[PDB]
Amino acid sequence: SAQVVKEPENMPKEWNQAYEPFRIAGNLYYVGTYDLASYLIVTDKGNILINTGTAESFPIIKANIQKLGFNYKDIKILLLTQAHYDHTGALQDFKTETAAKFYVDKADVDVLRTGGKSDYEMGKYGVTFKPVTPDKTLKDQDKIKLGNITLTLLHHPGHTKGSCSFIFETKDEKRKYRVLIANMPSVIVDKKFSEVTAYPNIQSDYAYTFGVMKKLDFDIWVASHASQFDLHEKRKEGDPYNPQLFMDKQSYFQNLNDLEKSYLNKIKKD
Ligand SMILES: [Cl-]
Ligand SMILES: [Cl-]
Ligand SMILES: [Cl-]
Ligand SMILES: [Cl-]
Ligand SMILES: [Cl-]
Ligand SMILES: [Cl-]
Ligand SMILES: [Zn+2]
Ligand SMILES: [Zn+2]
Repeated sequence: SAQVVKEPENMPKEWNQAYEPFRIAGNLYYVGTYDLASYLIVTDKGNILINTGTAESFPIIKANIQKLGFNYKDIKILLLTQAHYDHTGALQDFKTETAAKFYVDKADVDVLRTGGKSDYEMGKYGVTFKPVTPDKTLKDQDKIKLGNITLTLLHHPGHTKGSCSFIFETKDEKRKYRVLIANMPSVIVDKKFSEVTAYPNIQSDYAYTFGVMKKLDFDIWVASHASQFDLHEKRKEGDPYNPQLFMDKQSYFQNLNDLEKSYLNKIKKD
């Protein structure tokens, strides 16, 4: 007896498509699929994994972790940028196989415990991912620590009630890098924000998100989807360690402003 999990029919090819893992900057590695970004932070006292792709991304991420010479059984903490099946699908698979602790934005708790049923938009699909129970809940500016690595949760709602970004420093032999793992504030609802009675604070949430995201200071930026930070335009698989590819700060602000431009254009319809 188990509530049936079913991902939407007709998912994009690039989501389950394999991508060769690489070193982003310092102790940050990309272990995701072609489009579904999954981040690995390697520490002295264990590993952190941010985002997991769909259900079928589980063997891929596990294989990518091994390819870089790391052990997925050493993942001590699991983190999320948004509570959608395309970033949560392998979360339960990881939690059971590794006995890692799962920390999430307080606002996304119900979506995770119900495997998508409570999502203001994704709920229409029922259970899109294996439900998971967080070991801890996080609020804006909360610190996650493992070894010398310290991550700060930045509450960036709208895309999901508890979508968030992470900001941390990492270092290589050369320098230190203030890394931002962004959850770009896009709009998934086709109807007026006033109609979205499931998410009462949707409009105000995005409005805050645009404000706070324009005032961030970082050296390197990446996002939930590869296409958002133009990964495949910047590099081809096999390309050597090059953090400067992800130092295109002006592109983060241009994409952010394009998202605010369409956000405001949506709200004028009232
Ligand atoms: Cl069922
Ligand atoms: Cl129910
Ligand atoms: Cl809609
Ligand atoms: Cl409302
Ligand atoms: Cl707020
Ligand atoms: Cl791209
Ligand atoms: Zn999403
Ligand atoms: Zn997504």
